[PDB]
Amino acid sequence: HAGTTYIFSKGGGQITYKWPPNDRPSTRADRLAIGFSTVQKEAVLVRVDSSSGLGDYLELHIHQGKIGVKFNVGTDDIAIEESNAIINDGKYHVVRFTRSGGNATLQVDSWPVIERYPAGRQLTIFNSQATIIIGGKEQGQPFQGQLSGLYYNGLKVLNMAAENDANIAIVGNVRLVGEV
Repeated sequence: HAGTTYIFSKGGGQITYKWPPNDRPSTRADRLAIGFSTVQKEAVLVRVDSSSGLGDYLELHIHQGKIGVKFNVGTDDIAIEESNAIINDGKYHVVRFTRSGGNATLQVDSWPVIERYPAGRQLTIFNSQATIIIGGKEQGQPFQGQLSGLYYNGLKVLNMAAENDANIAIVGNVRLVGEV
């Protein structure tokens, strides 16, 4: 757990980043990386939502102990997961996700990179990204454990929450881990 770390405990918590109203980005490619440790079978770690009216979203989650990402940029819901192993063993792991149009890439630690190409052709842009929600409380599947080194398209969100950014709001059972 390098860099800034936060712990989510009994009851769940949430760190929310809101882009200012006239600065919501639209992207053709996305980069998401985060460090975590948990023993949960089910939970939503990170979710990026487009503004109201659009269905675009991106969600990093754990289902039956397996870490995966599901996104939608206008066409179908695309899912990619590292279902080989399990990652809810209480140990520290790193997950990297990449998106190029409707194609994706996912890699846990140093295991084999997983490449997913939807058979059905898809739209290409993650339009009007409005919020980055960390903790899964709002999605109804609170994360319990540690998250650190969150990187989303150039934004080091956890550092921003620790550097007390104006566009960040922290709520619930979430604590900033002090440091060495």
